[PDB]
Amino acid sequence: ALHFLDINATEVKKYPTAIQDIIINRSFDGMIIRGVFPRDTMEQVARCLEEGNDGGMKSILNKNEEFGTKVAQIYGHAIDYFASSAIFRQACRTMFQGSPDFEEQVESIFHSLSGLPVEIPTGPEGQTYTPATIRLLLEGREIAVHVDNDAANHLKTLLDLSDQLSYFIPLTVPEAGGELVVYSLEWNPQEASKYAQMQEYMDDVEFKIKSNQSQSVAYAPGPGDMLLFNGGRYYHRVSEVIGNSPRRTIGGFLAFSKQRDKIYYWS
Ligand SMILES: [C-]#[N+][C@@H]1[C@@H]2c3c([nH]c4ccccc34)C(C)(C)[C@H]2CC[C@@]1(C)CC
Ligand SMILES: O=C(O)CCC(=O)C(=O)O
Ligand SMILES: [Fe+2]
Repeated sequence: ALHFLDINATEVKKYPTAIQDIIINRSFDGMIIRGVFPRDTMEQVARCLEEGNDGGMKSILNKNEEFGTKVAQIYGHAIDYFASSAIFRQACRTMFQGSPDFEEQVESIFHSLSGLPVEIPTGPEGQTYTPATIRLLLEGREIAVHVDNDAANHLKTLLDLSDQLSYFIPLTVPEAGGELVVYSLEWNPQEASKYAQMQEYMDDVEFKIKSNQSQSVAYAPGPGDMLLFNGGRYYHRVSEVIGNSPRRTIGGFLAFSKQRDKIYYWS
């Protein structure tokens, strides 16, 4: 049983315990927030990436050449890391041009849905984590089915009570495909231990998926819509992009602090 909400960005203050409801109470599993950013800004940022005037973001683009087809090209280092984080935050700041700003708008959303302070995690001696990364899926590319379970790690000491949500906003969407499919099949450490390697386990997960033994919801958010769901708990994939226009998303993760007195968001 998978249950999602679908609200407008203006409605977020009708749901001040949504992040609690998903993570702690587990009363529902995700939501779509329509028009978090404007179409103007999303297209503006996409142009900056396409044209090359991207505040030095191309410098931190990982093409992931040797893991072909079922992975994405990614701007920034996903969890040297601390360097790219600084370049990203600066670059991202440049393109959005505070109209509105990425970090300020996003933190406003997570705050409206929790009533808790929202901060980007910090390193041992003050190094910022990257709040997000930009994922680039070209024609013919997808993201293979996976779960976002648990540096290893400074973060752990700030967090962990005890599910992590995933979030993202499309900058650009493809013609067809590029759909988030979320399955009811969950991460289970007891199921995984049954196999000698993760290769064998993921083959059975794939089997269980293709045998249609699980429920699956599919979402294709439009530019500026945020998808916020329980990626650490449920297996999910982004379907194969169709047509020339790439899928570009800017996304990350979030979780409650150790004391549940904060919300941290990063990528
Ligand atoms: C795409 N992508 C990221 C993850 C990723 C995977 N495999 C990789 C190999 C080399 C570099 C990154 C990945 C998986 C399939 C776990 C991808 C999940 C989604 C990611 C954006 C997570 C940071
Ligand atoms: O499409 C994206 O940006 C990432 C999708 C995903 O797997 C996630 O948000 O956890
Ligand atoms: Fe994911």
